[PDB]
Amino acid sequence: LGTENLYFQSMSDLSSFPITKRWPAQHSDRIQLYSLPTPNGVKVSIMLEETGLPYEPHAIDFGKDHQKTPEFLSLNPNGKIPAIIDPNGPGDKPLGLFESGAILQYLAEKTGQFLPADPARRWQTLQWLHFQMGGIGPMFGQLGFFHKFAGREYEDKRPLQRYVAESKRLLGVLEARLDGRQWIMDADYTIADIATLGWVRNLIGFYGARELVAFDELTHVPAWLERGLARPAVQRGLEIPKRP
Amino acid sequence: DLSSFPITKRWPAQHSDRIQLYSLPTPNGVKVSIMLEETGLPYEPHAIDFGKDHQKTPEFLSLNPNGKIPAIIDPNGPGDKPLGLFESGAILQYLAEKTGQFLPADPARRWQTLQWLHFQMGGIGPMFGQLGFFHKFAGREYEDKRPLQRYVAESKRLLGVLEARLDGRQWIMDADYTIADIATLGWVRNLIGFYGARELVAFDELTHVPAWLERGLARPAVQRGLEIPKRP
Ligand SMILES: N[C@@H](CCC(=O)N[C@@H](CS)C(=O)NCC(=O)O)C(=O)O
Ligand SMILES: N[C@@H](CCC(=O)N[C@@H](CS)C(=O)NCC(=O)O)C(=O)O
Repeated sequence: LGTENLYFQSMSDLSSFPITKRWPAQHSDRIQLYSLPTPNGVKVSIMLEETGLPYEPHAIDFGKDHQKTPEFLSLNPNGKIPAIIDPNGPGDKPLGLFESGAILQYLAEKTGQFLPADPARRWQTLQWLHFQMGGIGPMFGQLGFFHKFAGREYEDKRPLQRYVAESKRLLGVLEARLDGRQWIMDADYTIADIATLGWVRNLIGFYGARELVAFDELTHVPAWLERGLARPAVQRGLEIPKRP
Repeated sequence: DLSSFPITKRWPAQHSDRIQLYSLPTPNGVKVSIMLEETGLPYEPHAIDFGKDHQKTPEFLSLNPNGKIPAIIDPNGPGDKPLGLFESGAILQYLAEKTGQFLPADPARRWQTLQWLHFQMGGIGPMFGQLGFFHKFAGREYEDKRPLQRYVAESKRLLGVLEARLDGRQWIMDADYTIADIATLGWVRNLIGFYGARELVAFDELTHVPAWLERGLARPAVQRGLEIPKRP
């Protein structure tokens, strides 16, 4: 039975995941994070920092098309960051996950942190998560393409006007929700805030759209953003992994 | 005791002991109607007339302040109290929990199913919808087609991810039909039907996504849910 015990150990380390051939794990007993500090990547590094889970971060170099490599694609077939491998997954077996949304939900369940205990407020929290994932992320990103990236050279500005109006409309929904609340779920800081902070920060910072979306006419979203940014875990998460 | 929910002032419940669905048979609305049909849960659907801006009334906004469909109220929510929910994704997860169905048994496979859910919610829906805007709706009038070309390319790329995933699988999660399939089928149907983009995205060059769609559309609950509620 020496062979059989080696077999059971093999299913608990990470050599069965082909991504590790390109980004080797130094700490096979820690969550492997494959990411960049983009608005989507930082959701997960922030969550990991807020939970105190040990992890090992790996920058994925998009300049070299490393997200298009067979090794990266074996974990996320969509070719995007973030992705993780949790060696201590359900049933003490390693689990790979892509999609920031699935990962945030996974880490909140794993740790019993950043999701209300109350069943109704838990469901409510997931609506706001889904709101960021289907609305905020994709729409702010389209604004970015037409304002900051290659879409900015297109002469017809109606696309740009469309994503500016939708980004402002989304911010207005946040603004009514944060009127009289500390966090999206009131006194509880949750994966809904962790999903959303980076995108708002990015919109008014890197994207250079602060005036474009009339951000400084808002009251409640700016104060909420300031609250999130004062959290040490947010400050840490925002710069992990270092850019390659 | 739904009286506390102001939406019922504009869309009264004839059956306050049943889930109230506020929706339209759009690619996002059909996710929830299909789920409800697949589960067999009693519910009472209400068409929300966008032609009359009804989704921007105080009554609708009290349930979804984002002013979109679908939305539900379950009178027999957690703690035998009513729960309002918006977002098709959150509703699918809630209904899967309510019924113990359309998620895999295995916890690892459950989290994997939620990946494909989120890939749909963050990728398929928003991108296919932008293609809709520039090919089917008002954006079709813009002479310069670079925006359209962008969303055609992204939608094809998304279909390419599904095509590789479905290669040798019956459903997205292998032998398990789940909320991942329920979330995605309507968007793919709509893309090649109502949006008129079947040739634009080179759909008939694919093998696995077309086969998967046919298997989904052969299900009676999908056929029922695709047309509920009836358009106002
Ligand atoms: N939807 C995914 C990631 C989506 C996404 O677009 N991520 C970006 C960075 S913010 C990326 O990987 N971009 C690379 C590419 O599009 O090739 C999530 O929320 O986890
Ligand atoms: N992320 C949402 C999106 C819902 C959505 O965009 N719904 C459309 C129908 S496909 C709508 O209600 N539009 C209303 C409006 O644009 O005001 C979900 O999946 O539920």
